[PDB]
Amino acid sequence: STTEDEAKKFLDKFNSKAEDLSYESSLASWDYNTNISDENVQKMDEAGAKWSAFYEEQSKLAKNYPLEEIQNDTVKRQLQILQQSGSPVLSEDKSKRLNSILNAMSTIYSTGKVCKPNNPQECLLLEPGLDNIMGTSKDYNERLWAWEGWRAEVGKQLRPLYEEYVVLKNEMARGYHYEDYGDYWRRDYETEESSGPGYSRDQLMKDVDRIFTEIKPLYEHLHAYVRAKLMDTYPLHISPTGCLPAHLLGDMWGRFWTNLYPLTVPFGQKPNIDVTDAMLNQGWDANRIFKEAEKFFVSVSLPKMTEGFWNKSMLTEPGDGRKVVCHPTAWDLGKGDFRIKMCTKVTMEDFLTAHHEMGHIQYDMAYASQPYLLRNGANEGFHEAVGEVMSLSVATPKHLKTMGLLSPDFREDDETEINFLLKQALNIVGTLPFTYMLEKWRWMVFKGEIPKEEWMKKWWEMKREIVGVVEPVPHDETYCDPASLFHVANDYSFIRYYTRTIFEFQFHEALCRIAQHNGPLHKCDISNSTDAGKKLHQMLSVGKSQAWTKTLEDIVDSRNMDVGPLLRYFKPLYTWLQEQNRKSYVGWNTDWSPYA
Ligand SMILES: *[C@@H]1O[C@H](CO)[C@@H](O[C@@H]2O[C@H](CO)[C@@H](O)[C@H](O)[C@H]2NC(C)=O)[C@H](O)[C@H]1NC(C)=O
Ligand SMILES: *[C@@H]1O[C@H](CO)[C@@H](O)[C@H](O)[C@H]1NC(C)=O
Ligand SMILES: *[C@@H]1O[C@H](CO)[C@@H](O)[C@H](O)[C@H]1NC(C)=O
Ligand SMILES: *[C@@H]1O[C@H](CO)[C@@H](O)[C@H](O)[C@H]1NC(C)=O
Ligand SMILES: [Zn+2]
Repeated sequence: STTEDEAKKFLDKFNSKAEDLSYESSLASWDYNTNISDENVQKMDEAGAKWSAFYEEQSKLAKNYPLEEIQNDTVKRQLQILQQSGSPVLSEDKSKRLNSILNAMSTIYSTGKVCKPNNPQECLLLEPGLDNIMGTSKDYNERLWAWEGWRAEVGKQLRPLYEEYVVLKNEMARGYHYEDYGDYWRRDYETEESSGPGYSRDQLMKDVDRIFTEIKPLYEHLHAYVRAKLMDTYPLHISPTGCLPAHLLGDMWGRFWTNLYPLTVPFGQKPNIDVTDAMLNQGWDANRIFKEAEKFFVSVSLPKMTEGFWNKSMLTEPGDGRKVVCHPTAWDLGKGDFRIKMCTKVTMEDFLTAHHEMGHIQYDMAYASQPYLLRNGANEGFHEAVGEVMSLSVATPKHLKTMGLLSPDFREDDETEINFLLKQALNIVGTLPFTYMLEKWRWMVFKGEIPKEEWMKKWWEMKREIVGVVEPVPHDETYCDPASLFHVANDYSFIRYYTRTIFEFQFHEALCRIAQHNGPLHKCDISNSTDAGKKLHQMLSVGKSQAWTKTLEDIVDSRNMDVGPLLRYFKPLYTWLQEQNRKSYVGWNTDWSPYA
């Protein structure tokens, strides 16, 4: 017979085995995460080792299958995603060296701490001490000391480890017939199967550069406004026409500017919308929050939650008989099992995180009939986008008013609108240049255009160009500041947090185009709409069987990355910032430095 039927039978056998194998592995990981002990860790390790061995064996048996002679799309994409394991391309010495380097970097990041001067015993860890310090303290010297200590503790020790890591990664990428590790990361967006506009790994960088250049005006206005607002609390630490200090962005690295909201609030006289008070007054619990989320989701013609999700997930902290580290995760155990692990409290942030997790669960249930290799999003930016569009549609005051959470006598004037827009921009807009510059620096380091003896010499250059922030103290070639982030020194991609921002606002407005919404975009509501829900479900059910460009154009009528919806959403805040910056300089000076 032909190779097509042989590959089909091989994939059928592989799926029939991997279903049960991944089911057992997911059960083990869930028993570990929900019951921390010493034997559960061993069981999870055995399950993971078995799953990895099976995956490697299937990759070896699939490598001998030619993709050129095969004409079908599903089997071709399945063999393509199966052949990309990563581990079995090198010898044992380099593999063990890379594994030891990864484990050492993870241990250094987990046990990293900063010791205050003149106190060798009072050393504070990163979480939750350093995070709280960088997010709540409004002092210059304290934040500067914390940043310098974290840098000198993490990068100074991870520099040679990161050097060997990037060397081994580039060598493995060259072994996998790839250009560099940046190519191995960008291979996720490459869909060489659509007849016509086929997306390539080189077009992704160009599209990201174009969308960054298009965001540049709004981000520059926002940065100028934040600088003008922070100039009141920092009279001699921030120049009006220069860059901003890196240790004053709300956290240790500057990924989110939300912590700067009390200092950059447009109108401090009006309080923000708070729901936890009405929830505590009306006697709300986790079950009520989840039932309200299920009702909101089924009002958009989406399926409801199954009884297994209700009697198997961990919606509340059990306590008194177990110890767990609970972070919001929408887990898919396979075979039609979907659970949510989260210690949801009676608040508003947890109220939105519940809707986020329910959207993630709905997205996972959308492709429940797709093959195991296609039981995921088309790219790494659709999951979080689908999770965030629901939170955007829920956080509107209309949903809180017509459902019994906010008083009907709440006047919605432009002050609260500007406040909400600025609060959203401090979290969504302030991360795009940071993510872009981090991914570009990592790609250029993988490609070899930045020699080691100049790595940092470039890291602080783009910081002044792309983001517009200047370092507080000069760093020589012994620091490895970029590795101070969790996602950087963990073999984790970072562009997934960028494209989602484009993929989120594109979807929302699109739904608002079907629900016949009129007026501003920040007052949209997808609830009580069957037409938009049908298109949403049809877009979510495709999973990974089709190219991401086709899935995008089947939802927003555009087969390319477009940041237009983001500008249309932030147009009110854009005009407000343009009117406010009439007495301030827009832009930053690349040559200015705080230490002169
Ligand atoms: C979706 O529509 C339904 C019905 O049109 C809304 O439900 C009503 O809420 C009012 C009070 O605001 C009650 O008096 C009605 O009895 C409710 N009807 C039903 C059938 O329950 C619902 O609030 C709408 N949802 C949103 C988010 O606007
Ligand atoms: C959790 O683990 C402990 C010991 O590891 C065991 O005694 C207990 O029954 C487990 N709980 C559940 C719900 O399985
Ligand atoms: C590809 O295979 C799937 C199932 O393996 C089948 O449903 C589909 O029709 C095939 N496509 C073509 C073009 O043969
Ligand atoms: C949920 O599962 C438990 C067993 O863990 C069972 O005792 C209980 O009856 C179940 N509840 C429902 C509503 O099925
Ligand atoms: Zn999520």
